Parts: sequence; structure tokens; C-alpha cells
Amino acid sequence: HCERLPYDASKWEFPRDRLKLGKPLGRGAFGQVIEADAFGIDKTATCRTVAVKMLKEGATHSEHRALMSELKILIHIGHHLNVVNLLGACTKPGGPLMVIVEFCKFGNLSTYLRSKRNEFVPYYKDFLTLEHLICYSFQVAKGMEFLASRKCIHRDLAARNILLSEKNVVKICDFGLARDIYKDPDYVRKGDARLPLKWMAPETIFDRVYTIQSDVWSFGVLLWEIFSLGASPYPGVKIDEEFCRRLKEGTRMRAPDYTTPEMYQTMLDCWHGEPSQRPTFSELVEHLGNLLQANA
Ligand SMILES: CNC(=O)c1c(C)oc2cc(Oc3ccnc4cc(OCCN5CCOCC5)ccc34)ccc12
Repeated sequence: HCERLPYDASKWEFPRDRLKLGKPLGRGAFGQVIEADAFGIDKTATCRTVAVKMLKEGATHSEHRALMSELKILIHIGHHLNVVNLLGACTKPGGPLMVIVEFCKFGNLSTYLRSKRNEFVPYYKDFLTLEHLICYSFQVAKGMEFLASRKCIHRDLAARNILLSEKNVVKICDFGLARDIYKDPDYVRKGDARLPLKWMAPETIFDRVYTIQSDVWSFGVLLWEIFSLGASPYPGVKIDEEFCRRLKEGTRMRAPDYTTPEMYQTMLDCWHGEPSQRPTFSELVEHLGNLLQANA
């Protein structure tokens, strides 16, 4: 019910003429993310590279409404290190709606991890390590615990929706309309929609129920993505009626190549058939904190 949420223009509004738009970072059918240089958006008179989400040719007012609600919910949620951080917006009549967020150096985590297979050691500068992987996992859990505290749920948690910034900081985001879900293999046709079936809890697939505990299921799939270094979930499996049936039966993914035993058990915990029996994000924060310390 985001339509009732406030937009404080005096706080958030940024002039369009102080935003210099550049190269596209991601494009969907109706939306896009573009790199930009913003003059004095978060620090007085200093240029800052940012990312801005806006609509594309083909978009209608319905997509405009959706982007406005997205802005409003980001304001409601507020700032956390592990959520993509809202810097401002351009909402004034006479131009397109633009939502401005912090630029994350390395882009989406799925593509990044997939690029580091030859630059990984469990325990070499700029090499990824097991510590990095557990650290990213811990950070996403922290971000999701925060989102839950704001009475919000994600509904599309996956490595493609995690951003990697400098100093190994990861941030939860949602590309949304800026992703081409009709062309993206991660989204499968189900009824009158294209859905991320491989990341979805059984109750979401079968009953269309979305809760923080279905986000926990998705977090388990995310963990699998991290510890496979960006592999595609359910390798060599056709995503059809039989897949969904077997999933409800209790079929689960095998351990990914770079996992630890306790990380794999954590995945299995997140994939409990009963939503209430899955760990909470607060439990996951505690556990992954312990695992990160045990690693060091
Ligand atoms: C709920 N709202 C949102 O999630 C988002 C809003 C309002 O704007 C966004 C913009 C997003 O895209 C990016 C944000 C911040 N930084 C990004 C950096 C990107 O790529 C960096 C450059 N890459 C590095 C890797 O090699 C290729 C080039 C791509 C996309 C980026 C993601 C998510 C959002």
C-alpha cells in the first residue's frame, strides 16, 4: 500500500540540470539504470558518480506509478550499509521520474563472482577467499534483517539483485523494470507473469504466498550462488511441473563447489519445507557472524 507513503521533496528532490547522464548499466523493456555524475548530491559542491533508475520508451504511466512507489518505499526503509542507498530523486513535472542511488563499483554479484573462478583461493592480491564469501553472506543477512525490521519483504532475492561496492561491501537492491525479464533465463513463464522460479519457496510457487520466510528460502539459493561462485541454480534441471513437484517432495540442490559443511547445512535450513521452521534473518545473522569468526 505504498501509494499512501510520503515524498518529502524538500529533503529528496535533486535538480535535473545537476545530473549528467552517461552510459547504460542495465536495460529492461520499460526501465533502465544509467550511470551519471551528480553535482553536490550528498556532499556540498562535490561531484559524485551515481546510478539512476528511470523509465524507457515503451513505458506507460502504470510503470511511472510503480517507480514512484519504489521511491516512496526506499524512503520508508531508510539507510543501512547493506541496502542500496537512496541519494535523491527527480520528480518535478517537465521531465522523467529519476531515482538516484549510490554507485556500486563492481555491479551485480552474480556476474562478478562468475568472473573470479580463476581468482579464488579458499585461504594472491585481489583474489577472492572463503572469508570474502562468508562475509558477503553475513552482510546480505544483515541487510535482510534490516529490511524485515522495516516491515518490508524483497520478493526477488538473488545474486543478480546484490551489488558489490568498494571495500567488500555488498548491498541488497532490486533492478526491477531495469531488467529484461522476458529475455532473462532466470525468469520463467508461469500463468500471466515471468517469475524467478528457481529462487522461489514452494508456498510461493503453489499458493502465491510471499513472506519474510519465503525470502529466507531465496536467501538459501543466494548462498548456493555465492558458494558456487555465481553458478546457475539447479544445474541440468528443466524448470517445469516436475521440478515444482519434486521441490515440494523434498528434493534439494547438492553442495556447491566452494562451500563449507556448515554453509551447506545453512542452505538446507533455509530450504525447510515449513516456512516457520526456517531460520529467521536474525538467526542467520547470529549464525553467519559465528561462522565468519570461526573462519578468522
Ligand atoms: C529498490 N531500488 C533499487 O533496487 C534500485 C534503484 C532505485 O536504482 C537501482 C540501480 C541499480 O543498479 C546499479 C546501482 C548501483 N551501481 C550499479 C553499478 C553497475 O555496474 C557497475 C559497472 N560494471 C562493473 C562490472 O563490469 C561491468 C560494469 C550496474 C548497476 C548498478 C540497482 C538497483 C537499483
